[PDB]
Amino acid sequence: KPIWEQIGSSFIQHYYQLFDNDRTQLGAIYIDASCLTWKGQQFQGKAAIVEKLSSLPFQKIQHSITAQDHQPTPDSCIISMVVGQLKADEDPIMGFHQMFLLKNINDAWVCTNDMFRLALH
Amino acid sequence: GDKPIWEQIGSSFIQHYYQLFDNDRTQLGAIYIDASCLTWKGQQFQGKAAIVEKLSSLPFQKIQHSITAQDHQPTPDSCIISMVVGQLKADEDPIMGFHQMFLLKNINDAWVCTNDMFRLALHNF
Repeated sequence: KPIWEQIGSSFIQHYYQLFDNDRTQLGAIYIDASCLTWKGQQFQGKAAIVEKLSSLPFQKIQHSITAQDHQPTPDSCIISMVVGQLKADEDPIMGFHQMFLLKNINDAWVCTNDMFRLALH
Repeated sequence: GDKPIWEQIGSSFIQHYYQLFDNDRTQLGAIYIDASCLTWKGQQFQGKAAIVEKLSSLPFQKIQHSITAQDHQPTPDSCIISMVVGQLKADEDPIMGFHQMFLLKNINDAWVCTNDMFRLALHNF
């Protein structure tokens, strides 16, 4: 696999492992100026992003990725796009779409931009 | 002052791209540059000439997109990143869900698309 698929695939394995197990620890993949759009509502900066994701109303969540597409940009970033399915607690399975913009800051890949949408029935 | 500039540019880019896509997709070469990158259902196409040939060769005669949702953000290096969720109707095929992402960059006083990723939502049978 090309270098950008290796980085992107590891990033999304780290993100969803953290999301499904301890989502108060999700601050480690974001920077202070990160931006999150969650179902059309924009959450700006690390502190707002971590607060929003830690406060979601489910106890147990599990994601499964159906397809994951990765690309390098001209200015050294990686774009990762995921389609999947998730299950929160006892609610029915829902499809989702998520997109990540990754940037190498201080020798590590972090997420600067994050967009999430549920698929609608 | 109301709508941020990246929402303004993103939204009008989206509208222009899908107008061009649904009416004559051989005119789609104006929004890409030579360093542009397209991933169309998991297959990566590098460069303007290879992107335009792939999009001109799709086997549909009539295509219509309809946007359900469009989300736009500024990136740290001054680019605009957009995420689109919608539905498409090609010919007499069943309506399919899609997702698309566009990364825009201002080159020569014009917003061009450097990175484009498309994927169809499959029906779970």
